Amino acid sequence: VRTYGGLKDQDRIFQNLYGRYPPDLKHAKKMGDWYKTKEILLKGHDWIIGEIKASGLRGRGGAGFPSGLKWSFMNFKDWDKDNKPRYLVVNADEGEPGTCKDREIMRKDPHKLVEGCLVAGRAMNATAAYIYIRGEFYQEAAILQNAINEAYAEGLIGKNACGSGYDFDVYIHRGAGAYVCGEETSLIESLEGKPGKPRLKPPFPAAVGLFGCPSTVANVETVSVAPTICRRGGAWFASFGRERNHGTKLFCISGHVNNPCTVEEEMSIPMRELIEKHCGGVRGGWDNLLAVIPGGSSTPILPKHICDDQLMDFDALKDSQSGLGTAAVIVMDKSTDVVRAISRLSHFYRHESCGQCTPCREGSKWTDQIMKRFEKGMGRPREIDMLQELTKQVEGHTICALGEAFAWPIQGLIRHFRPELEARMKKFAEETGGQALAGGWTHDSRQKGRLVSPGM
Amino acid sequence: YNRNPSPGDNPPLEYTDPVTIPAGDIADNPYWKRDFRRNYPRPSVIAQAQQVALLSVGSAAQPRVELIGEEGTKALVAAEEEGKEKGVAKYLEEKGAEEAKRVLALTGGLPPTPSGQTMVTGQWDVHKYGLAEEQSYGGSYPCRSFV
Amino acid sequence: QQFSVWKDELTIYICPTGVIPVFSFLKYNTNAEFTQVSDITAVDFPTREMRFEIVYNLLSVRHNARIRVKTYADEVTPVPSITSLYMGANWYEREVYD
Amino acid sequence: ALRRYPSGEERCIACKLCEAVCPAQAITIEAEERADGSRRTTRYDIDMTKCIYCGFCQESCPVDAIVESPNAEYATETREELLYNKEKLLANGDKWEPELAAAIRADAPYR
Amino acid sequence: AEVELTIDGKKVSIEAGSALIQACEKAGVVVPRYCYHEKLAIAGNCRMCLVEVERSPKPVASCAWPVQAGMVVKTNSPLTHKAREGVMEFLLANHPLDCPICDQGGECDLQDQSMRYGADRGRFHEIGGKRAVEDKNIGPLIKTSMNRCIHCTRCVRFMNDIAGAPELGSTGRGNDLQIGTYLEKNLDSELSGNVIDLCPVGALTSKPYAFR
Amino acid sequence: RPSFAIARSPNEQVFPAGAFYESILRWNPNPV
Amino acid sequence: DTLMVHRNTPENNPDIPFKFTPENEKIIEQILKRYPPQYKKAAVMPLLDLGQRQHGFCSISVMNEVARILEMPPMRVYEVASFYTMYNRTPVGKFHVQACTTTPCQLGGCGSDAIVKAIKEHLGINQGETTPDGLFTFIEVECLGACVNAPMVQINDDYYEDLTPETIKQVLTALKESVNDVSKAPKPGPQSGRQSCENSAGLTSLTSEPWGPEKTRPDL
Amino acid sequence: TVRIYKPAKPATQSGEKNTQLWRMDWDVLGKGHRWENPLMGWQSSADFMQGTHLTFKTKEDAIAFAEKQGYEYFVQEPNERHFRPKAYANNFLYSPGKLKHIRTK
Ligand SMILES: Cc1cc2nc3c(=O)[nH]c(=O)nc-3n(C[C@H](O)[C@H](O)[C@H](O)COP(=O)(O)O)c2cc1C
Ligand code: SF4
Ligand code: SF4
Ligand code: SF4
Ligand code: SF4
Ligand code: SF4
Ligand code: FES
Ligand code: FES
Repeated sequence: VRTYGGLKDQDRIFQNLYGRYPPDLKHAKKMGDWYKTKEILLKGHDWIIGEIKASGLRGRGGAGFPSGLKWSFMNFKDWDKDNKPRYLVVNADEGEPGTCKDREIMRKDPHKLVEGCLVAGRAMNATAAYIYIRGEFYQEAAILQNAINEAYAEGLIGKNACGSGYDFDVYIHRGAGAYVCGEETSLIESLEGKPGKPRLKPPFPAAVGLFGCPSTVANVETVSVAPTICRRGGAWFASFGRERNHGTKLFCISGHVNNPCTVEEEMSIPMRELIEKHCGGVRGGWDNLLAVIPGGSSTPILPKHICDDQLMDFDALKDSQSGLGTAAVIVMDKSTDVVRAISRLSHFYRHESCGQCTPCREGSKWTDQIMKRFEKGMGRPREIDMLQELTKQVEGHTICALGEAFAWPIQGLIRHFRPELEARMKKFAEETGGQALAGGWTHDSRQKGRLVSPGM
Repeated sequence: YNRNPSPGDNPPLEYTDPVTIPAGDIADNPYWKRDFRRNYPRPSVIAQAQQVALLSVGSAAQPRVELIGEEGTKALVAAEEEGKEKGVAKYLEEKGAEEAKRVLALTGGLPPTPSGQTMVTGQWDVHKYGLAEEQSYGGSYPCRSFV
Repeated sequence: QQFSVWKDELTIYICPTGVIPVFSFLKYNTNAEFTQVSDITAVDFPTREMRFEIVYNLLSVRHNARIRVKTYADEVTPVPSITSLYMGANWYEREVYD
Repeated sequence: ALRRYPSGEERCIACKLCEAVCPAQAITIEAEERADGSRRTTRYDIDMTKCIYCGFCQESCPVDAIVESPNAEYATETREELLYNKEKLLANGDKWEPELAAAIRADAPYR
Repeated sequence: AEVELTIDGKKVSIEAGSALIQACEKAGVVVPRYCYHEKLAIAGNCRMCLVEVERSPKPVASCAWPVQAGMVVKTNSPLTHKAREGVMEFLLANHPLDCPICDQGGECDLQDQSMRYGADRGRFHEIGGKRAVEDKNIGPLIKTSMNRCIHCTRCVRFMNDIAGAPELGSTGRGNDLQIGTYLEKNLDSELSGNVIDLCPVGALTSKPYAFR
Repeated sequence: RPSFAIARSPNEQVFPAGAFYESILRWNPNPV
Repeated sequence: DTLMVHRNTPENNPDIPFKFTPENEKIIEQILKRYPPQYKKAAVMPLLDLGQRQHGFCSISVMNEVARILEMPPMRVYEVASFYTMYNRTPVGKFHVQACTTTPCQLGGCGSDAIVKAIKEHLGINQGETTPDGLFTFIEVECLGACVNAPMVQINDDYYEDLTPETIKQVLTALKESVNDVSKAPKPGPQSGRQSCENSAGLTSLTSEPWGPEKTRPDL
Repeated sequence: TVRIYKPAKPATQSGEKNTQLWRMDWDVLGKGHRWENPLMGWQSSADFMQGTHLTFKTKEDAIAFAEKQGYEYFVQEPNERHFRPKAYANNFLYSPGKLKHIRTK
């Protein structure tokens, strides 16, 4: 049939990923940026939306939602009649552990994003774009703004974008250190001037978004690829990838490989095909692999024998009870404490929770305390089942998707490494002289005169 | 041997307060499967109107008429309407002694006997009181033993 | 007037003037051989026009069965005595009255 | 008897649970904030002629503050002597503490 | 206008544009709540009002869900039952065992709805312990036992919107989120004692009626 | 008690403004 | 030991005055015009950073000034500054060392644990305090977005990345020497050859000359 | 005199189980309701009706009982709410002009 992967250099998108050119506008025009943007703007927003519809573009923020459909949600029946401003909010906060794509997009090829704000904007016919950058990416923001100034200076963005009679302007709003501030309703509130606690939807942001105005939040990489798919065609984009997994995409290959880096590659590339061809191989050889976290901290860990013949896309990873997330492929060796790796993530999720809702503000700490115990083995194996259904109590009950973000990693670790955990409990149960009580108290706890309720 | 040691010297640490696995477990018992207090039975009430309808059109276990689709719903109120208007006494008077035989035909042509309260045989029933194999006074005293 | 069933208990709801016929049928019927009064008591419901519910509990040693009979009364509305049928009911009615 | 901690503070924090569960309404409690800000009783009366010696008051305690000692020998002359106020019930606990602690030590696993 | 809808079978007639919890009240259906108050803005933080709605993969928060012309709501389905026990288990994992010393004892919504919608026992036994937070000085009338805070936001909503006294807030993040003025200040509002009644729990009590 | 990078005088600049805030000054929506 | 309530201090008390310098308000004006005129409360985040880069940390007086510029109740500003981590509500060192200890850095290349170990033994301090001479305040942080360049430690506004126990020591020392002569300040980014994120053993892709606008659909 | 009323919901909590039934209770008198016991400080009473209350399903059921027993009765009509549609979406309505409110969740 058809084998996916190894696309040529002449079908790539982010050419300047390795810093071969300075980020100034003059070199950007050599790369095709701002080439036919005037003709693109004159064509109606329907043409832009339908083009991204045919390309099969799905959001690389993590949910993977169809992109043309999402942007078209903002074009309601009587959108013209309302006098309120319309906003394109751009998700430049990349806080997902293992992820580094957008840092490269803004620091290397900024004018691609800058035109993407207009083209995504004109699509959803917004009147202003906001770029919410991670607060740590202070150097990245300065580059991106300098790109914006030249975009205003040359007339590309402003009161008359490329002479098209369109009103669009671009502003950057840096964050201040909150991973919850990547969630789309949390991203709205933070830019509004509040703590970044997410809103609940039935109110959907395409209607009541930023300052209660119609807005769309889209990730950097999704926005940045829009201008090229317009100028090159969505059929050409849809050439790459499987039937519902089209396009190229940026992969962060970090962890236990010989040469960790980030490279863009066609969707549905097999996991095997990717790491030892674009990254020098896993350290110690393929047989010395243990597990791969495919989409970042949120997606469940994937062991050796499942990752043997696994394609890296949205559908195959979802089929494997995992996800592509942002394809922050974290790869771990056979000589590393896997359980310690996941307990450091449930510690990450404890620190990033906003605290607004009960099942996450309490649950992200409860599971973090449990994971440090399972790290030491201070428990009985029945606790493993208790931790499985604590997480099921978290999914779907929270205001935002940061609840699943800390339930999924634990569920994967129980699903594929339960022999590991029970061994550590057995090692603990050997050392102190008996199976610990549920909670981490030693077997002699009642003997030593401590509170021990019947049952733990 | 007797009351030795006292309960005051019985070792506190030896005794164990038990839990049973289903109800006392930490990991496979949602409380709402085992909340039988809130799954209590309601009292099932049948008035004279209800029994007129039950004889008129049957029961969800056994109908008198097919009651297919429409023109059966209006027959279902025909059972309910006749019940309020007339008791079981008017109903039996006017449709004749034929359906006085039918009330007994529900329990096989005899009146039903009431339910017993034992189920030691597996079915609700009277207890079969019989003389025990060996009598404790023998025949020597006016007192028999019953099993 | 009606009958209810809760678990193993069948209750019969009767008109106050039917007291003598109903208890006669439940005393002298061959399928209703309920020859003991176990208890006669009242319950008070001041939210009803007839305040008092009269509860009779009867036992059938023949059929190993129990039946409850309920009727109603008022501050001025009297109930037939059943000491014509059960000698044991005499002191119970004195209690309900008292 | 009303008991203390090893420190010497009264165990009683005036929850009033023993007052709610009393079958015979024999307990009357009035509480407020002590000078140091602690939640403590100002009144603690037990009508020894209303009490049925059920032990419910001591099953409901969350701090083992109220107990029933093994003392059965306290017939008195007047029944005014049978209105125990908080000064007598604390004096009883000070008197009976070794035996109270011993009976609690025996029965705690079953409680 | 009036939409019509079914909740546990029964048709209710509620004005369009109102929340589902308002129609559940009108339909004679008790829905557990902590954050939602009839006279305060809708907040979806507690998660105790999660109900099952036809054509919705997740449980919805009934307090924030607008009523639609034809929806079906099951409030007693097994989806709803395990939802409420899971929230009641989370709301009690870090809650202080302070019911004998709490003034809200005997009139507490956390206690009653734990008895009605929670599990009978608890599964929190961490050797690492529970959360504990320092107390806050917010004037003479209100005594604070903040360990008891369940983060409903009822008082910040009352003080900011009804009293017009925006000195109470919520500083921090995650499990370390705390209610109180960042710098100790005397809540200056002739309506401030309403926060004590609004509190579902005894984290805001009255200093005069301290333990009497 | 150890010294900290706290501004002493009211018109002292403890930390540089940096590149990002420097480029904000050059921003002007009017085309040149 | 970060606290979420205000502790009164001779260096952090409301009575100390703060005002933005006769040079900062120009930056303030440009920031304000980037939002709807009535929604100036959107600017709270930029001015808190401007306030703490002029004073040293987000003091109670700093936060209170930003409140009156934006007509906000100050408690609305306390919730922001307490929510977002980058705001420092307690005085910090000259160099605020931020070592990432999240799983990817814990496995990436050499682990971050040696990098924390190197920092600790060289700086002679534990987690979260400052050095006695008051130049380095060292804390650990969550993923900073340079995972393929693990392990990495950002200091003030720059990312010293791909660190080893030997390299992190000299990066810190020259930074200490930078207080006098700016010539000795270490260059940012990663060490050991990598420019930003490329492959460390030759470029796998992007070798041919880039394609320009020549391959564009003709209808457009 | 007795008061027939529907008990109001506690301000302290949101359960309304006790507001569902009408209560008939006796009014307190100016003397004889409570005095201090000289000996133990207990509260003594002469009011034999102080701890007695009646529950009724409807108002007319309570009135019928009061007149049947010859009580004097004052009926208090329940206070009910005024329905108003509440929408989470309003929390984020757009202000064209001055804000006049900074919503803080
Ligand atoms: C807890 C949480 C964190 C998120 N973090 C990020 C992030 O760091 N970067 C990002 O691009 N999207 C992030 N997202 C996803 C966004 O909410 C949003 O879906 C996406 O940025 C834009 O959608 P699109 O990619 O489909 O266009 C996060 C979502 C959640 C729930
Ligand atoms: S899931 Fe966690 S981060 Fe998301 S709203 Fe709830 S508490 Fe906040
Ligand atoms: S003795 Fe115990 S139950 Fe009684 S008031 Fe004191 S603490 Fe409460
Ligand atoms: S033992 Fe006496 S004082 Fe204690 S609860 Fe029983 S009756 Fe009351
Ligand atoms: S607030 Fe309620 S549940 Fe919490 S301690 Fe007080 S009485 Fe108990
Ligand atoms: S103090 Fe009380 S009212 Fe305020 S958030 Fe906490 S629990 Fe809610
Ligand atoms: S009641 Fe809707 S979430 Fe609290
Ligand atoms: S893990 Fe340290 S930068 Fe992402």
